[PDB]
Amino acid sequence: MNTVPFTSAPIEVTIGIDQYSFNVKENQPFHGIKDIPIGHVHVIHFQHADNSSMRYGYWFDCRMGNFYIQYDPKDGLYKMMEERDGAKFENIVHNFKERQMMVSYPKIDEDDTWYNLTEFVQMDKIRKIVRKDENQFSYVDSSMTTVQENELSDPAHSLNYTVINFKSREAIRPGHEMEDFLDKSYYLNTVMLQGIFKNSSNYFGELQFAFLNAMFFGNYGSSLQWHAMIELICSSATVPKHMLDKLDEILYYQIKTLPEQYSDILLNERVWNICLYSSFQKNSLHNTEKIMENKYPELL
Amino acid sequence: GAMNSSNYAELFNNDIKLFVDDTNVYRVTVHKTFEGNVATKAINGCIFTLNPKTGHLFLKIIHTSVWAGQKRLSQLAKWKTAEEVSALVRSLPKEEQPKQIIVTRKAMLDPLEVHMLDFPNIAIRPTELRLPFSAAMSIDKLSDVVMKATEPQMVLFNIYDDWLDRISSYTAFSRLTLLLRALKTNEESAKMILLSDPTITIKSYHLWPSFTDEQWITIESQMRDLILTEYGRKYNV
Repeated sequence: MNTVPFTSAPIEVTIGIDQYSFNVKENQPFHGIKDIPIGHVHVIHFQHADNSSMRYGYWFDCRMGNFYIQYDPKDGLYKMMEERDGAKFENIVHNFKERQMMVSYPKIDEDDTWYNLTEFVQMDKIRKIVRKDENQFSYVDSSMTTVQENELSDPAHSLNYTVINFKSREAIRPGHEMEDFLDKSYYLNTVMLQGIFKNSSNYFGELQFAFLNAMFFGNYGSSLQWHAMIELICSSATVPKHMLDKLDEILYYQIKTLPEQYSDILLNERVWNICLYSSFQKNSLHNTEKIMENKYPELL
Repeated sequence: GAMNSSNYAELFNNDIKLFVDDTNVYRVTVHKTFEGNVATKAINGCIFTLNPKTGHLFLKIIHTSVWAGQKRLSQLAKWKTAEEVSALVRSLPKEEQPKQIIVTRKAMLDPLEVHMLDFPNIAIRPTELRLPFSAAMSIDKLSDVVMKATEPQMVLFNIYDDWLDRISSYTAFSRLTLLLRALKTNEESAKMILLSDPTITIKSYHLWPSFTDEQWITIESQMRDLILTEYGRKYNV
């Protein structure tokens, strides 16, 4: 069970840790988050009370180093940093714990929600989508654009999601125009799975990461990527049986976790109606179709 | 974006463009079977690909053999149209290739865009105009070459005959659209108007009769009268 200490909390802020969130008051004696489960990526995220604009946050994995948060009054945000001195860090955490200045990661023993949302998500893949190689952790915010959004403008601050475009030479073999457009199995299985992702686990990891950036930061380009990766599977007549069964589980937990009040902006009517009711896989996502019909029958 | 009444002069500028109409590609007669079910029998069709500035018509005849053993023919028809338009563009010298292709029906947009991925600088556009190119098979000489075809064939016409010697492209297109709108609304009456006087003939190398400038005004007037009558009936107004 690992710890992310905070130097201080000089500005009033809502702090998220995965699917949980806590309000901290200006200059409240808050010194961090303890009992963070080992074995998963985590995201620690922030929304300032005085500017509900720019949700921002940090993806990290406590197995990769000792990380803490410190407010920067110049750049006006909570920053993640690595402490390289193991003994200084252990001594900081033990003191803050002794003074009970830390909130406990509030996991219910029964509750597999975070595992279910991050099953395929790996820190090493996050660090290739979010390029800042001198840090072991990854910054994301509401405003960062994707490589695909930038093609259609600062490359260093981009989300380098895999570009998916149904009307592209990559998607459409010369001589198989109609076949490849109406059945994307070639594009899914040869170009994306065998070619780029290497396996379905890396594909699911990117899909799950795109969803979590859409949900936690309202990142519009992440939402586009999540829907494109769903639509590429649902629009393929030929998908391995294990991939369809896993996709149904992935999407079920994503729809279950989504705030009820955000379904209007985070869910694309066209993609979901097409995926559940028209596509090749219309009958392959039983769990997802049932939660969508009971939670968001308006969208459909 | 979409071609409409606001950007109509763009048709007659010096940027090569083609209209593509796919409404006569897949043609059927619906009939009863011996068992009293319904079946279709395909007949020969055509892609209507027209340069509105020059009058050059690329009539690609679609022989019924292309449908043999295929499913979802109304869907395939859009993709076959896009395949043949793409083949036509690649067959043209670079300086003759269009800068824009305008499809008369929005369902042609995705099929043509995917077939033309190799031509990213050719714009594929819809139109808000309701163009009467479905009536192309009311032109006797175009109907005759489609129905007689025994294999896939491309036939080149000038749909304006020699009109551009006397009138602008704008006026030639307006005359063509009026003739086709008349033929589409009341084919029998339109064809009566065009041939009633036996002294005015169709040259062997033409589609329409050899009207003088004065006779075209009379004809055009008779076509407008035909269209308004039919309209009063359609709507009871």
